[PDB]
Amino acid sequence: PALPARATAVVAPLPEKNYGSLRGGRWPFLYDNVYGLPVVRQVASYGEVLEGIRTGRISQVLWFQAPRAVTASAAAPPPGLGGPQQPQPPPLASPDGRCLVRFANGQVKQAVIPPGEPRISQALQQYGTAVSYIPLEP
Amino acid sequence: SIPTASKNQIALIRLNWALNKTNINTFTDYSKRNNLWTTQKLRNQSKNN
Repeated sequence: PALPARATAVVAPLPEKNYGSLRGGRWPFLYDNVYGLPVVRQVASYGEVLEGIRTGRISQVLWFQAPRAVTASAAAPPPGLGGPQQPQPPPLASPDGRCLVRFANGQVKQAVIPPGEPRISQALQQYGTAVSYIPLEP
Repeated sequence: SIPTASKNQIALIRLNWALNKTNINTFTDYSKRNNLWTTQKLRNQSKNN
């Protein structure tokens, strides 16, 4: 079993960018530090996503999630009345609106869309574009 | 889970709830629903006197 590669060099960060919707883009690599996974670096705006939904160029839209603290669930008396420990509340949708857009040509971009925006919600309900929630990482 | 003072307080609330659940709080002997059925008793107590 070969060890993973280990190279080292001097690199120059890219110039920073302002896409209007997001800012950043100085990571010069194609992969990240903790995980060895490719980084998405194309950004899709709001009107762009709306048109891509209307004209069928978009297939699946995925949101990230968040843990939803235990005190703020209503399915059992509050923890503090001393009952048995209830398992765990379901997770929320991402409050920050971080989203991944998957096209029909295989492209994958990111975007910021608030869950519950009127136009996008109506579009997703009408055109039946697949909507998913990305599970939480361990 | 929770401290002991919480358990004492919960025990006292359970005591109150239980004492209410026995359906004895509406009984007042000076009622009218009471004096409707104990009129003959007092009448015969007075005529037996």
